[PDB]
Amino acid sequence: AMYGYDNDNKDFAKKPPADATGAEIYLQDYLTIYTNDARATTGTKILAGFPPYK
Amino acid sequence: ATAILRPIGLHVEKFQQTYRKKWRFLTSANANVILAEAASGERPARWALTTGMA
Repeated sequence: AMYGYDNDNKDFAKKPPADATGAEIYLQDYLTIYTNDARATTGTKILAGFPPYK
Repeated sequence: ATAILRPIGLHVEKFQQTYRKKWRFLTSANANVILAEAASGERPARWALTTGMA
């Protein structure tokens, strides 16, 4: 998306170079917190939940 | 020695004119899109990137 395709590529018309146009680039990668899933755990369990990441 | 005649040169008349106009223009905000332009005569095939500045 930033730098476009090669001039010989068939998909060249799809994504114009953002470095040339100055357009925006939609960001799609976001943060995700994790915690253990104790539903299938056998024996002792950790039931702490999510940490207060805020 | 009094001078009855002097080198006054030619009778050249110079005119100056000025022209003023005020225009109001409306320009649309075109998107930056890659367009394919086919080869024709001396013109080779080329990719075209439109821009919104009129």
